[PDB]
Parts: sequence; structure tokens; C-alpha cells
Amino acid sequence: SMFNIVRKEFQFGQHQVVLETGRVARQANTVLITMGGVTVLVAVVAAPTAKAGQDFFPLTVNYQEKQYAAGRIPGGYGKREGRASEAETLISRLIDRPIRPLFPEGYYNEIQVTATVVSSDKTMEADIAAMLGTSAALAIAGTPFRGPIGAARVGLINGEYVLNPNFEQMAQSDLDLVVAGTESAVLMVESEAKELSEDQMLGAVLFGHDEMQIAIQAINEFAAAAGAKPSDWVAPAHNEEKISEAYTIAVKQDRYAALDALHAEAVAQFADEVDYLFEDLKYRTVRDNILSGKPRIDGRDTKTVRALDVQVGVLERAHGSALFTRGETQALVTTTLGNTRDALMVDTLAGTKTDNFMLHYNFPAYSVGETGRESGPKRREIGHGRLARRGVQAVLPAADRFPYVIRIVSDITESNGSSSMASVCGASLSLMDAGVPLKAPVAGIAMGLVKEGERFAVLSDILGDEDHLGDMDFKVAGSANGITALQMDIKIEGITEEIMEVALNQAFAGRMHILNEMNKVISRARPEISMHAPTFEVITINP
Amino acid sequence: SMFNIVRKEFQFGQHQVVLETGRVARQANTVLITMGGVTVLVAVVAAPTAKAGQDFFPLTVNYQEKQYAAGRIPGGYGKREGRASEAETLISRLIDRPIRPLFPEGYYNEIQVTATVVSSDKTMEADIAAMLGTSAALAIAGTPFRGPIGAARVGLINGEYVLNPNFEQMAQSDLDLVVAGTESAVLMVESEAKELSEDQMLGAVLFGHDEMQIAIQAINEFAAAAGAKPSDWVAPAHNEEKISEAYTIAVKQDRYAALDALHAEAVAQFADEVDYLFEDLKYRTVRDNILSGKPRIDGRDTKTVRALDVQVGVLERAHGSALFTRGETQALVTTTLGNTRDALMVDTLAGTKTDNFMLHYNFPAYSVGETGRESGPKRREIGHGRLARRGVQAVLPAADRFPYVIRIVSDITESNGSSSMASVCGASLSLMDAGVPLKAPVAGIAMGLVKEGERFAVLSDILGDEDHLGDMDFKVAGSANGITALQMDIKIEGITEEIMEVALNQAFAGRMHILNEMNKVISRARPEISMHAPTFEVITINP
Amino acid sequence: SMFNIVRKEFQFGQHQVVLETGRVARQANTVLITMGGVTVLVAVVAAPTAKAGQDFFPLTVNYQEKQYAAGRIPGGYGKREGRASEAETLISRLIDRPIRPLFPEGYYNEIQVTATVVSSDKTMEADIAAMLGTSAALAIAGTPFRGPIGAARVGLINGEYVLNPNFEQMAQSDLDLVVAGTESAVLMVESEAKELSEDQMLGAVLFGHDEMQIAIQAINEFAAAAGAKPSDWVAPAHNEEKISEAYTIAVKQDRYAALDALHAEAVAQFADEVDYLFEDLKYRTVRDNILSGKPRIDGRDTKTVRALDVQVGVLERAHGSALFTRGETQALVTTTLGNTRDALMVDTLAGTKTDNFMLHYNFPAYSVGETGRESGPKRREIGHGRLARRGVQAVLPAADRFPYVIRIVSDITESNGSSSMASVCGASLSLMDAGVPLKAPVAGIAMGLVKEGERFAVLSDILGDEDHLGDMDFKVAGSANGITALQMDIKIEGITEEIMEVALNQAFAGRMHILNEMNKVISRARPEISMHAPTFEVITINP
Repeated sequence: SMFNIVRKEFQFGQHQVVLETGRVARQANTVLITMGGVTVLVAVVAAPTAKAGQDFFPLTVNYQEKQYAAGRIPGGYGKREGRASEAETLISRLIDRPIRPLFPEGYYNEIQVTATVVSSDKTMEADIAAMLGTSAALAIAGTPFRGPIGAARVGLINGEYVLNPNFEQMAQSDLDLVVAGTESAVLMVESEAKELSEDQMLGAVLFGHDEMQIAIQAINEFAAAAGAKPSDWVAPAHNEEKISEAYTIAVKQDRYAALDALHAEAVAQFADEVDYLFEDLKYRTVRDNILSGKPRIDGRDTKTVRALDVQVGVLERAHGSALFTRGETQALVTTTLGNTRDALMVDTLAGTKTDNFMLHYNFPAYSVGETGRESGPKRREIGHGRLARRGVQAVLPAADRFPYVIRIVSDITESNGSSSMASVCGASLSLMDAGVPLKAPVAGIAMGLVKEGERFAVLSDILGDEDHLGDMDFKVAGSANGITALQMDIKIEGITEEIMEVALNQAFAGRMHILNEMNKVISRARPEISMHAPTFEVITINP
Repeated sequence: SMFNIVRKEFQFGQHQVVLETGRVARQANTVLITMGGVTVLVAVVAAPTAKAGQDFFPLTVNYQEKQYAAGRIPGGYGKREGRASEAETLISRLIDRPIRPLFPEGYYNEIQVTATVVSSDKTMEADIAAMLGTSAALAIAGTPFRGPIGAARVGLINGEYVLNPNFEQMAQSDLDLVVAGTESAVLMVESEAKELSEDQMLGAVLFGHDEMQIAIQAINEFAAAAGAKPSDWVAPAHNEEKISEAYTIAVKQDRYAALDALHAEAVAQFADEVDYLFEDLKYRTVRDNILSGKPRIDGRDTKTVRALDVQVGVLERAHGSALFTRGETQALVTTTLGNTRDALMVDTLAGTKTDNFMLHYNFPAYSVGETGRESGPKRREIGHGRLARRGVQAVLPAADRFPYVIRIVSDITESNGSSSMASVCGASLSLMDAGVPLKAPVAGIAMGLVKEGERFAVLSDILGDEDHLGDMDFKVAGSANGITALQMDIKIEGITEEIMEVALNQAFAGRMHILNEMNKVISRARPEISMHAPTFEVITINP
Repeated sequence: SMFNIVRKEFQFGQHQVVLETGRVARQANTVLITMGGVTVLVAVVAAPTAKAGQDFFPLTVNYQEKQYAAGRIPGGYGKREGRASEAETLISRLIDRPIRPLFPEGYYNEIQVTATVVSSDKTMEADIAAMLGTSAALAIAGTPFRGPIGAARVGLINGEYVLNPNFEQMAQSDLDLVVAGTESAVLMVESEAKELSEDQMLGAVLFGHDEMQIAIQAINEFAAAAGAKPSDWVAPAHNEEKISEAYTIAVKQDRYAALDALHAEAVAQFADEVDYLFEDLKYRTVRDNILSGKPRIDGRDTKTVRALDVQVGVLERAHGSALFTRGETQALVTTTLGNTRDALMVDTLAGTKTDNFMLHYNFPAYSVGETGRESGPKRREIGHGRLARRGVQAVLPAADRFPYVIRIVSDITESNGSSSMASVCGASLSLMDAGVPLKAPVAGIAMGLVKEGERFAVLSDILGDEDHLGDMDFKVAGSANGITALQMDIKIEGITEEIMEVALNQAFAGRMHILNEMNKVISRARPEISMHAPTFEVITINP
């Protein structure tokens, strides 16, 4: 045989998993993975060197589901796949988010992941297999990537966690959580829940981190048999040759103008070395201020939420509307009601999917006082909308009790720290303003964690600037009864279960404070739907 | 309250108008305007400085109508808004055109206008409100913008001008004119008319300029209460340390080659300062030649139209075709006839719109002897086609008398001065060639005005070069009975009613001269439609 | 008349041809050609100089069929033409391929061809007329283009070659071949055939080269009457002030890394002059090695095919699947079966076209170990898929005997020398794996020819590197009975009939060797279609 095939078989919970390299796509770092009824081809290409003036890490992940994987011919676009669907973009982000922090600081080589679903029996989602396939392909690619990573979906059926459930099991699950981590740390959580408790949600994360260990060890042994060797790449050294005042200006526009003016002063006095070192000085300054117990940039302590303003019915002709402001973060959110003709229809490997609820998220450049080019929905816009949708999903009325198509739009009018959680609150408010009966109102809060050794602080309702210096960022949305969505991104070692427990408990108080302010304005759906909404009558006559 | 809200209420003709800032989108310069049943959010972002090597004024206006504004769910595109519709692009141009000349020469800061319709009761167009909203947002943005501007739509009902008519009033109007100006000058006119006279058309412009004054003064008082202050920006000075001969070469290709070669000679002898000063020398040279009564670049006096060639039936299988040449401006224009299946269907806030007439305008780079990248319809292409459509609309047969879908395409094959008016003539010719019975033939002419103090000259049928040096550019299309479309763009002060009256009278002679040449070839529709056109029969049998 | 019209009429086989310039689009180099019922407007723009740092020849050809040409209104896209269809892109490549090598080495001026079909009576394809129109427009454009070229389609009806057949004649043709050449040499062949012999295929090429001579001479006389004059452009001279070892490394990745490292060594020791001269040294080295009878880069002699691996059923849920590997060229090819709803539907000038077979070709950057941006189907991807489709077409079952829609996808997983012929083999294999009864299996091979004076060598199964140094590249696909597709691209003078005869005979042995290896794995369609394919039953019941 002309191929030198390396195979690794192992049992991953209820599914057999096979890792193969050496036969397909030998000119990249390519793993063909089969997990149950799903087969994915993941090719990784690592540029041998960094580009001349590259100052950031260029990583792109492109995930695709071929229609031929399930014996389908693509529909009505010249019979071609076309651009990435929203579901494909979302899975791309699931792969990108855990791997991106695992490359060392100062590693600027281009990396491209191409993950292609080439066979599916339509019984389960292919994202976990694509995530394991990416992990394995990076493990043999010869980069300083600090893997391997594992991945797992955790459901909750009959009060018990379930590892990597299929579509049929998920129809009885109160939880849809995906977690990725390394051998020692959780990295990424993306989840939707039916008002579960903080304790239930954390347990699902630790259950998933524990169960994925068998897969990480199998990737490790596979990479060894494929001849992978430790990286010798060494990070270049830096030119080893008062700050607080600017970071006490509370207004975001004026603080940056003072900081940007400080940077011009530094460049005149002292090019890429000044750019890198100047940002690190700002990085070090704001973090030690938090850890030393000083007031934050805007004067808050670690547990205080920013000032809130809650308004509904702000648009005369929208079926429901709300303006939600949290400090300098603001969302104009509307609810529109429609008939069957308006439902969202999308193609999947399992067949055509009709969805009576959709949430669209727009983040224009004027929300941060900037100019920007005009384009279609961005990967981040798609992700933030989907997370806010997860925060609202569990409290939506059942279709047979409220037979309308529902479209929510969140227009971010101001941004300074999770507009996506502002979107959850505004969606809850605008739904009730339209007369959509909710199970309960829901709110969201974005949190941060700064850690140095054994010293750590959890930050409630983080600023735009605290998002860029945190070692852990996490977002919780929920009702008074429990969590409806939990998202996490962890960049560091040593965040224990006990630490995450404190962080979620602090977030619970913040979400309850926001919910309490919301209820002063509207706490239930209006008794009638909007006067402008199309009526649903037993007899309709068309002239 | 966490907001410092500034409100200005005033009555604008038949509509109440409210101007608000300080609550929504505080990180931009943002005005929320309500005018009757329409609400628009206009955010303006002004870059604090000009970019390093910026040599032109970067201004972009993006106008959008949200479907939720009228309780609608967008149709069949993942239920998203998607890219700007043609109607949205056209309103963007309505905002851009009057504001763009009001920034001083040498002001190169980036400016971006984002105007979003967030509520509409579907009774009237939202463009005027979006234009007033842009005016107000710029007034508080701290730029050297020389506003405020006003805007107004003028109709003609029962021989009387009507200010800002709604959809129901416009169904009885013989005029659809939009004008913008400042306190002292008209800036922009865009109009469609049912063969009205020069006197009627000018009166509508002055009526609109007069009625908008109340709105300009209200914007002025609103901006003062919002704390706007005069700009201190000062234009940088220039390096203050024979031309006619090149501008007597009549052939455009050879004239530019001589001029471009002169620029290389100047650069070798004397970088951005030479580029700027070299163009200003060409600018000063051609204008004084006109004002001093010398023959124009091609030898013409101020009132002479270029040589004309008129040909119909130039394509064997097009239902109608025409080749119209005016000097070095040429349009290959076709008419195609179709059945109901071919009608243009578009979504509006008022509902789905079926249009039995469409005109598409293509401007390839080879028309000016250039290379260019391949793309979709440009903003200028969309505008020029819509203006030529306005010039043809009034003479089209009523659908119940001529039950065909009509598509006109204007392919610009040569350009040297309004291809859009060439398109009007070619559309008129090709319509008759196809057998489309017109009320009367129509023609167009593009005019220019150069003014210095009290000295001024009106230019008939302007060259490409005279378009770039004129202080007023204006286009008139019409029949022998009257004007069907009037477009104006004025960059200067002091163009009186009496002056515009002379300019339109000169344009009337030019359009009549062009029409007279057209009638020598074909003056009425052919008695039959094209032999290749689909027949319209009482009994059709499908095998 | 304001026009100086130059006309050239001649009879081209069965069609009258008219060449006209001087009336339409005078600001470019523009020819309006009528050939039978087809009229095309071809504008050529040649930049007067090369750009500052231009190091390659920027040539773009854009071909368009206007719907108005045949009295049609475009369908359901705002009634606009939109982007180039696949059929339009393919004809663009037909024009580009023969003209691109006819510009001298070192000519870097930008050239843009805009060919627009403006009238068609729907009796025949407009590509030949567009090709002749491009030839004529370049002939008057004043460039060093070494034309004119001719073009012709050759069919085979009742054992006889037919010049430029129309749609009705092509329905009885066993051949669809398009050839372009100059007065002395064939340049380009693109063809589909019903298993014809090498002798029949070569005769069609020489028939077409002979018959087009009358058209070339007419273009020559037309260009003279239009005042064309010889080019005085002279190619700039070069700075006139051991290699084998790197080109004996057989592994492609390691060979390039050694070569790229050699280039960095040369740049350190000796900027554009080093880049140009360094590539020419590699060019000269590899060609003389072949001509002197030394083993090729990977050790092969001129007639040896690379090692082969043939696998079917490699995807569990694809209706048919195959992995075909030839050295370092690999294709993952699938067959999917569908019902009538899945058929490809496209608009043509002749009407709506329903196609029950389609082949899609994807060439991701990881196939050559590279990163690349994400985009839609490229012009080269469209061409390679269409050629592989031509190689499979003749052996597909008739629709009334096999009533399924068939979609083939070729995913190139490795590339080092015609993935398009790998796609033919993989399509043949995957079709049989799905149970599609073929007339016979088909295979493909890509060939090269290096010639110096009277010394020449024909290369079987060329490497990526031999494709970049060949003077003739040609691809043959076929069954054991005969050729199903033949593609050629010739850059040089003096490739005689006798030489092409030897080259095709060598290619026949190579294709038979590949076919023989394929038949060891599967030589007939499986007796049943895939268990996962939708069944075709006389009675279907829908719940």
C-alpha cells in the first residue's frame, strides 16, 4: 500500500470512535474521524512561519456539512452548497473558541481548520465529532498548540446527565450543553437550559470535563503513533527597557481619548515594540487594580451592576418594543408577530426544519462610536443572537397555545459590555409588551474573573475594557426559577469547581437585581396582543 | 434619570415633528425624529481626525427600513433584511447629495450616516423624515458641516403645490418633487412630473425651499439646546509657490493623454501638494475660459448641443432597439415586452409592490475607455436609471390600454456627459420601435452653470470635463408639452430664481433641438408590436 | 455621418459573418460581429502602460448574454442579469485560454475583454462569434498581441465533420469540439465525444484549424482597413549577470521547501530581477533534464504513470463513493441519486433548461497544503468540473432507462497534477458504487509536451511542476472503446499532426493502464442502487 495509515479506536460513552490519518489529504494535517453515524474530515494547515508584520494570531475555522453526506442533493441554488449556513457558522465558532487561547502568546503563524461532514446517518449532531477531529488534527500538526482538547455534549434526562445524546434523546432533555477542555481545565461552555439551578449547571460542566478525558488520552496516543513530537518553538523576547490616572476616567469615550493620546505621547518619545509594550502596560495596570481591591475603572466594586433604565412601548408600530440600558450598553429590541407564511425554514442533514421563533442581532459600528463597512451578518453577530435566543427559549409559550410566528430583533444602539445579555432582557421586555405570554421574565448578566496565583476576583456586569483583560468571561441568563443559558470562555489554569461555584452565585444576585428592575416596568405579558398584530380567527374572509 | 434628553417639537405643514437626542445611541451623534406616522433613528459618526494620506472626503450614508417598523417579518431570505434594496439605495442618495457639498474643501475626516426607519404606519414615504434627521444629527456632531439643511416633498394637486404629501395625496398629484436646501440656497432637486411647464417646475422648487425654512430654524434651536457650538476647524494652507493649450484639444481621449502627460512633466519638475495644486490649475483654467466668453473645450458656444445621430431597429431580435449618440455619449437602449409573469415585484413597508415598468442602467468601464472590476449595480447606476425612468414615466401607456410588462435596458457604450439623458432619448426611441404607443416622445439634456460673483454662464449639453467644474449641474427631460423629470445639484450661493429661470429656458431649447432630431427618424410608435414579441390573444392553447 | 464605419463581410461555412467598428463604443477597441442569428459586441481596453510593480499579465475576459438579445425579461432577481452564470463563465474561459499565451513574455499591461451578446435567434451557441469578435477587437487595439486567432466548433454527423453546427445539428452529433488557433498553430481544444477514436479526434482538430483560416484572413483584412499597424513594443532586457540537486527530491512538500530555501539564499546573496531570474533558472533546469533523457523530478521516465490506489464505498451514507489516488493527486468523489425535484434548472437564451446530471468540483487550499480565503466556485473550478463532466457524459445511462437525478461531487483532497482527470476516474468509480449502470468505465490522464527545435518529449501523468514548464498540456478521458473528452492548450509553434498523433497514442496507453487498475476493484455497476437511495416505485403512499 502507498499509504502509511495510523488508526486509533476507542469507545466514547455510547459511541465507537475511530481516528485515522495517512490515507486522505496527506498534504495537510488531516484526520478522518467516525463517531457513531457521523464521519468528519478535518484538515489543518499551519503556515511554517509568521508573516512579516503580523501582530495578531490569524486563525480561521470553516465547518461544512455536505448534503451528499446524507444522500441529499442541495436545494435550489444551482444545487450547490453555497455559503456557510447559520448553523454551520455556529459550529465553526464552537471549534474556534476553545482552540484559539491554546496557542501561546506571540504565535502569529496562520492556521486554517477545514472540517467537512462527509457522512451522517442523521441521528445526532456532528459538532462533537468535528471538535474531536480538530483536536486530533492539531495534535499531529507540529505547532505549539497546547492540546489536545476534548469535547462533549451533556444533556439532562430524568434528573441524570447524559453524555453525547442523539436527536431522539435530546427531545426529552432539559439541557443542551457543550463543553470543551484540556486534560486539566474547562475552556468553553455553550448551553441552553430549562430553568436549571446553578448547582445543576455546574455539575453538567464537570460531568462533561470528566467524561471527555478518555477521548483526550486517545488523541494523545493517536498523535504519538502518528509520530507527533513536542514543539521546539520558543516565543521571542521583548525589549526589556502614573498609568492608573487615565483608567479613573469613567466615561468610555473620554477614557479612550485620554488613553489614545497617551499612546501618541509614547510613540513620539520612544514601532511594533512600542505598540506591543504599550498595550501590556495597560493590561498589567487594570488587572492589579482589581486584584488589589481598588475601585474599578468606573468606580464600582466587584459586585455592583451598572445603572439601569427600562422602557417598553417605545415604537408606535412595532408589535412589541423595549429600550434596555445598562450603563453604556443599550439594546432596542422588538417583537413581531406573524402567520405560518413567516416561519423560518432551513435545510439540515435531517430534513427541512421549520422554526416558529427567530432572533436576529445587529451590532452597527455607531454603537461604539465608530465607522464600519456594510456587510452581512457576522460570525459574532450570529453567535450573540443565538446565545440570547438560548436565554429566551425555555420561557416561550408552546406553539399550540400561542400559534404565532415570533421574530425578535435586537438592535445594539450602544455597546460597552455584553450587548448579548442586554438583548436577553430587551427580548423578555418586548415579548411581554407584544402580549406574548411568557412562563417567566428572563434577564442576563456578563461576568468576568481575574486570577493571579491564589488571588482572584469575580466581576459583575463587566465593562468593555474588563472583557479584554479577564482570564475567564462568562454569561448567565435566566428567570427567577433558574438558568436558561450559560456561556463560558476560560483562558487559564486552576479555576476550580469551588471557584466557579462562587462566580455563578455572584452572577445569580446580579441577574436577580436586573430582573427586579425590569419587573417595576412590566412583569407579565399584556392581556392582549398588539392592536397592529394580525388576528387569529376561526373564520377569515378574503375579499 | 440617567439620560439628559433634549426635545424639540414643531409643526411642519400638516405633520407634527419631534426631534430627540440624549436617550438612544449616546455613543454617536444620534437623533430620533418622528414625523407623522414615521419614526427614524439617524446616527452620525465623525472621525476626530483625517487619515494620514486621505485626499478626498470619505462620506457614506446607509439608509434602511426595518420590516419590524410596520409589524412585518422580512420575506424568504432567512427572514433577514439582507442588502439594501434599490428603493433604500435611492433614499441614501437623496440624503448624501445635499450634505456632501456642505463640508468645506479640504475636510477629509470620515463621516458615516446610519438612518434606520424604526416605525411607520405606512401612510407616507420616510425619506423627508430621514433627511431632517440627518440634518439634525449633523447639527450636533461638532463638524464644520455648513448646515442645517431642510427637506420637503412638493406635489401638485388641483393646480396647487402641496407640502409633504402622503401616499393617498400622491395618487392625485401631477408632481413628485423632493428638494433640499439650506437657509439661503437650494441644493438638490429630484423630481418626476406629468409634462409640467418650466414655470410650474421652478415654482415647486421655490415653494419647497420656502416651506422648509420652519424646519431649518427648528433644527437650529434644537442643536443649540443640545449644546452644539461653532466649529473651530480651519482649512490648512497650501504651498504658495500656457495652460489653455491642452484644453483646446477636442477629442476626449487625446485631451486627457495630453493633460496626463503634462502632469508627469510637472511631477518630474517639482507629492500630494503637486497633485492638489495641479488639479486646481486645470480647474481655474477651464472656468475662466467659459466666463470670459471663449469657446468651450470642444469649440462650442454656451448654447450649442453636440452633433447627434439617431438609429432605431439596430438589433435584429430585440423587441425594440435604438442607438442614440450625442457627441461622445452613446446609449444602446432596448425595450422588451413580457406577460404578467415578468413583472417586477418588490417588498415595501406598505406591502408587496408589482410594477409593470422597469428601467435598468449599465455603465461599463469600457464606455470611458477604462478597465474596471466586475460587480453588481452601483449606487450611481441605480440613481441614473431611476432618473431616466422618471423622464419616461408620464408618457407610458396605461396598463389597461397596453397590457404588457415593459423592461428597458440602457447600455452606455460611450460616456462624455450625462449618459442618463442619452438613456431617456434612447428609451423613447426604442419604445416606439417596439410599437409601444407613447403619449409623446421625450428627450433629455444635461446642463451646467458656472458663476463668479455676478458673472455667470449656462452651459448646454455639458462635457464630462464641464461636469467636474460646474457650480450647478441640472438635468431636464420632457416632451414638447412639458417637463417629465428635473434633477439639480447646486454647490454655491446666490443662484436666484431669475437665474434658474434663464437656465431652464436655455435647457428647453436644447431638449427641443434633440427631440426634433429624434423625430426625423421616428415620431410615433410602429403600428404593430415586434413580430418577436409574445402576442396577447383572447384564446391561447397550450400543447 | 459622424461615424467612420469599417465593415468586413465574408462567408464562414454556412453562416454570413459581418465585422463592424467605428459606430458603437468608439472609446474602446470595439467590434460588433454578426454570425448567422447571433450578434455580439466585443470591447477591448488596453492600458497604455504597465503598472509600477506589475510582474504578471493582468487579463480578464467577461462574457455576458443579455436576456433582451432574445426578447426575454430576466427571471426573478429584481429582473436583473446578476452575476455570470456558469455557462457564461465557461465561455469566458473559452475566449481567455487561446488569447492569453499570445501576448509576449514581459507584457504586463492590463487588458479587459467585454463580450456581450446583444441579439440571438436561439438557433446556435454564441461562443464562436464571441471568440471571433474578441480576435477582431484585439487586432485593432494596437497591442503586441500575436493574432489574429480563429475559432470553430466541429461536430460529427454521419461520420463527417461539420463546421459550426447549430443546436438542431448538434442533436445528431457524436462530437462537440471547439478549437482556436492562429494562422500557423492550434492553441486550444475543448471537446466532448461519444467514445471516438484518437484518429477521429485529431482529424476534428485539424478540420477546424483548416476551416477557420478564411476567418483569420478576413480579420486580417478588416484590421488593415481599420488602420491597424504593427506593434513597436519591445520587451525590456534583463540583468545579464548545481540547480539539478533540488529537483531530485521526489516528495513535493520537501522539494518546494528546499527550493524556497534556495530562493531565500539567493535573495540574501544578490529585488524583482532576482525573482524573475530565479524562476527562469528553475524553468531552464527542469526542461533540459526532460529533453536530455534524464529521469523526471520523481524518478519516472516519460511514459510511466504514478502509483495508483482505488477504493470504493469509503463513505457509509453516500449513495456511491470512491477514493482515487494517483501519486499525490487525490479525489474523494461521491454520487447522489434524487427525484425530479432535485434536477438542475438554468435559464438560457433558448429557454429554461432542465439537466438530470450535474458534476460539482471543489478545490480547497488544504489540497496543496495551503491556506486560502473562503469564496464561491472559481472560474477554474467551474472549468475543471465541466471537463470531468464531459469525460463522463457519453457513458451515462439514458434517463428513460435510469430515471434518477444524478449529482456527482469531486472533493480534491490532494493535488499534484490534474485533479480533473482524477475526478473523471472517481466519478466513474462512484457511479458504479451507487449502482448507476454505465455503458463502460472511463478514466482520464493529463499529459505534457516539452519541445525545443526538433527535440521533443511527451510526458505521461504530469506533475504539478511539469504543468508549469510544458509547452503543450493536454488531457484525454475515455473508455476502452474511445475518447469521451479531449482538452488541449498549446503555447508554441510547430506541433505537427504527426507529433500530436504520437502524443495521443502515448495518452491512450496511460488511460488504459489507469482503467485496468480501476477494474481490479469494480468493473460494473452494483446490481442494486444504494440501500439509502430513494426508491422508484409504481405505487407510492404519503402518510
